[PDB]
Amino acid sequence: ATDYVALGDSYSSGVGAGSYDSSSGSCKRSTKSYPALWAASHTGTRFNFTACSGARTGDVLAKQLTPVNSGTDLVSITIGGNDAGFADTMTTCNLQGESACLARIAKARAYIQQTLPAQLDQVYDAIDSRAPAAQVVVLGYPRFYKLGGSCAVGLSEKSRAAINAAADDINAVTAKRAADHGFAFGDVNTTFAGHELCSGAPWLHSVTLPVENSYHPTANGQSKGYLPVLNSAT
Repeated sequence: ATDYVALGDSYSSGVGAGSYDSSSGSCKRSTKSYPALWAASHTGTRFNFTACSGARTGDVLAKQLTPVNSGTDLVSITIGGNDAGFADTMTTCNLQGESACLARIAKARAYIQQTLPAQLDQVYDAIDSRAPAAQVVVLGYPRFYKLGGSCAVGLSEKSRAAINAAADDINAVTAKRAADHGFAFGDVNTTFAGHELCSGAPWLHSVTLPVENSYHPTANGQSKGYLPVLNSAT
């Protein structure tokens, strides 16, 4: 292949997919994450994996862009969820009930729609400058829930739908920002459809243990949800 930098948050590092690289520390970079799977299946990949659990756009700027340079051939990224406080939102939703959940989501969605686009530009501008020849793939987040059926979970239908809408919002904002820098956008709903929570075939962890894994892709989610989307953009 060649010089692949994989940036982003826990959906890119692979929190929830297991088999973590011990040196990544709290970044929780999984060898079963889509970037690690990509590198392991493309011969000769110089794989710079800087994605990190908990990362915001600011963390990408401060800690992750170091190996991004004129030599970079491929950049992947998921980022923006933590900026919008998704982890915090999910936690609140599963503890404080529907009203608090809906309020927290609304606040997150306001962030996504209003505040996030410029922060994405911050990151994408950096990629523009440092790695002008790199093919850049921005991957979205999956809608977390399949709606319409009975589902054995604590979040109400309303809460599920609201969280889905947040995903829809962030994916819309991100696809347009990505395209605005000439980056590819990888919509992971193309693969996660039929594999949301409540789908009967989840490729996401529900609210689970260890706590950090909740709402993140399973190993199957990384290998067949995220990775095929990266591969589709090559």
